[PDB]
This record gives sequence, structure tokens and C-alpha cells, in this order.
Amino acid sequence: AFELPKLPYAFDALEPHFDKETMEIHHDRHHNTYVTKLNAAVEGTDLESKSIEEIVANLDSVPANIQTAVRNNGGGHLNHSLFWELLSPNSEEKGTVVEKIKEQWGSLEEFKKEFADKAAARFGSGWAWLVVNNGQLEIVTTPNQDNPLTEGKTPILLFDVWEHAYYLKYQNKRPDYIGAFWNVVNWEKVDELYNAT
Amino acid sequence: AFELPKLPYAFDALEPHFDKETMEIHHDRHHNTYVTKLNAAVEGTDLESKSIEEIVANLDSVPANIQTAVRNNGGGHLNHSLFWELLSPNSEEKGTVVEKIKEQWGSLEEFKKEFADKAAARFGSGWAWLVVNNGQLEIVTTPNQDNPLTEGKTPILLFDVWEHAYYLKYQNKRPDYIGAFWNVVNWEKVDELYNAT
Ligand SMILES: [Mn+2]
Ligand SMILES: [Mn+2]
Repeated sequence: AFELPKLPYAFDALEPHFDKETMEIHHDRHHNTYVTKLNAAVEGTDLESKSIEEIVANLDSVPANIQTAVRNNGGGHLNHSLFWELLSPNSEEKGTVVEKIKEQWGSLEEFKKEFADKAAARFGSGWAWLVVNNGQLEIVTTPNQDNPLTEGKTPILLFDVWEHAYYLKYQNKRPDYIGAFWNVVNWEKVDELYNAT
Repeated sequence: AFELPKLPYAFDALEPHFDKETMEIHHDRHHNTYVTKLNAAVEGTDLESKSIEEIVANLDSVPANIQTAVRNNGGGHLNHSLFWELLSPNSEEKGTVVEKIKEQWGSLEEFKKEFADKAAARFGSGWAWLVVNNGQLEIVTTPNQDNPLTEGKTPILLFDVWEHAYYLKYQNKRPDYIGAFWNVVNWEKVDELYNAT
């Protein structure tokens, strides 16, 4: 059922912020593995015909015998699918959400310091998120491949803090990785996800 | 109070199984970070003069203000301290526990298949363990820096499946990493920990 989406750019398009070796392994191996395991878990079930957003939104209703496989591999597919679309080689910091962030945090620089603090604080594997929670912007972090959509919050930006996302280039220096992320955020896609709510 | 232990061997001693670049970063950065944060949690407390094993065994009675910091960083300090001692450049597959494994599983290769399967199936960051429970051996995995000692089971072998442990050499290929581990297990130390029970 589910397919590995193509990247919207070359593996080396985000250099020198994200390394081309990481982009290839992250997409062609890790994300591909999530698609493979997700297809195995939903094969022959009533989940087969559902969009991955509908599955992750309604994860709490997935049968107990496949719920962990779908939480982990469905989460992995959705989160990596959003991540590729939310990166861009020629990121401009403007648009609807940048204006909303400035209004709420006072500056982009204040927003980035809170985002970096929470992203650096996530212990073990997970994600940092900008979400809309009942019309208000919030930063949250989740473990493993958990997604805030499961708790009725709409993600508009995410950031992978699994070690596979940064180890080849940055090793233990997750703060340097978070720093490099601001250079490649696709604020056009962030706006698109925000305006859809 | 707590100090970063000295490795018992050179950073390149476990080549070609575990790369020297990883051994240096793993010990000097990741383990060092857990010691720093553990010392900040416990400074001037009761816990400051206790062994890390008694702290981690009794986590359920550490007060809520520092419980998470001690779980994560206390865990990180104990788990990495045990890991360095349980690796050797002079691994020999014999002794008390190797014989017990052969008796219980039938052969070392069947034990290794079960361990490799459970270690491969730990989703996100964590550890695979050989524990003593109810007079027999059991393979268990835990998330992040959780340690079976906290649940009253004594570990005798552990294996780090945090991506920092293998990403520079193995990238996504966790099974090849698990394969390499058998070549550097300190079965002398495994016997020491087992016979102490
Ligand atoms: Mn990832
Ligand atoms: Mn480690």
C-alpha cells in the first residue's frame, strides 16, 4: 500500500547544513524500512486503504496485536514524509507562521532558543515539533516515532533528534545540528500546513 | 562525587569490531555528560556517598525533584561503566556462564540468535541485557538508560543499542554491529557478575 516518497531535492542540496551521506541513508534505508514494516503490519487489515495521517490520528483505535508496529512504523513513515517536505535548500524566513511566531515569542530568535532548548532536552530518540493546539502555537517533543496528531494537535514543523539524523556529521553535538536546521527550514510548507487548519 | 572511569584498554583495542573514533566519543563525551549531569543532581544529598548500583537499584525511592535526572544520568553512568568492563580485546567463549547458556539454550549459537533478535527489535534507544531471574538466565531489553536492577533483576551482560554506539562504523546496520559484539565480550567479567549472585 504505502510507498517511499521521492525527495524534492538532491541528497547534497542541504550541504553544508545536513550531509549528503546522511540524507541518502536516512531516506533510502531508515525511511524505506518504516514503509516495509508498516506495509507488513497493515497487510490484509482495514488500515490498508487509510491515509497515513488518518492512521496516526486514530492510532488509539488500532487493534492491540498490531498497535505497536503501526505506532512505530506508521509514525516513522508519516514523520519522515513530513520531514523531507519541510526542508529546503533556499529557505526564506517569512510568511504566515513566521509572522505568528514573532507575535507570540516576540522574535524569531526567541522562538529558536525555546525550540533548541526543548529539542536538546529530549532524552533518547524522538522529535521536536511546532504544533497548533486549538488555534495556538506550541513547541512539544515526543519519544521515538510518536506524533502529536495522535493527541489532536496539528504539526506544522518537526525536527528529527534520533541520532541517525545527525551522528555522521555532528556526532554528540546535537546543539550544532539544531543550529544548522534553521538554514534549511521550508517556511512555505510550514505555512501550507498551518493554513490547512 | 562520581568520576568518569578509565577504559581498561586503548581506544583502538576493540578494532576492527568497534571503531576507535566511536570508543573515544562514547567514553569521553557521552559517558562524561552522564557523570556531569548525575553529579549536578546528587551534589550535597544522601545519594552523593552511595554506590551508583545502590542508587539505580533503589530508583523508586529517589525523590521526584531529581528522580528523572538520576534515572537518565545515573542509568547512563552505571550502564556505560558496566559496558566498558564487559568488553575485552582478549574475548574467549568459555567459563561458568557460557556452560550455563549451552545447558539452558542448547548451544551458544541459539543463545546468540535470541539475543540478536531481541536487540534488533528494541525500537529507539536502549540496551539488551542478560539477567539472572528465578535461578535461570533471561534476555530482556530496556528503553533509554533503564536498568533491570531497578526491577530487582541482576544483569551479567549488556549491549548498547543507542545509535551513538554503532552509527559511525555500521550506520543503520544494527545486526552487523550485534555480530561484531560477540568478538569482544568479556566472558571472564560475565562469570564474575554471575558468580556474585
Ligand atoms: Mn529519522
Ligand atoms: Mn551509549
